[PDB]
Amino acid sequence: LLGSNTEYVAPPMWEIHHINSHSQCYSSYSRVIAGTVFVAYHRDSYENK
Amino acid sequence: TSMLDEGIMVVYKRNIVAHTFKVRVYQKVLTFRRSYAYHRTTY
Ligand SMILES: *[C@@H]1O[C@H](CO)[C@@H](O)[C@H](O)[C@H]1NC(C)=O
Repeated sequence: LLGSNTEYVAPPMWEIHHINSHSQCYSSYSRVIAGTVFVAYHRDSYENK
Repeated sequence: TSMLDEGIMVVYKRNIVAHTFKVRVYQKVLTFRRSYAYHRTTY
């Protein structure tokens, strides 16, 4: 067993609009920092369901 | 059978307003983000 970072993040506004008009979120966070965009997925290698 | 000092008065409270003073706090903030790299999608 090793570490466990956990960070709390605001969704993007397009997603806010999705959330509260469909009762569902996308299984991916994406934020750009410096140059490139970074991205996380729910279970590994998942799609954007 | 038939049959009172006067003066000037100043009243004082106990005073409760706690004493303020500013304090300088020196500290450093190290932050470690970590990422993966495949094709053009950085994880
Ligand atoms: C997931 O889908 C939304 C809309 O379908 C899109 O805006 C978002 O960029 C996608 N995220 C990915 C592909 O990582």
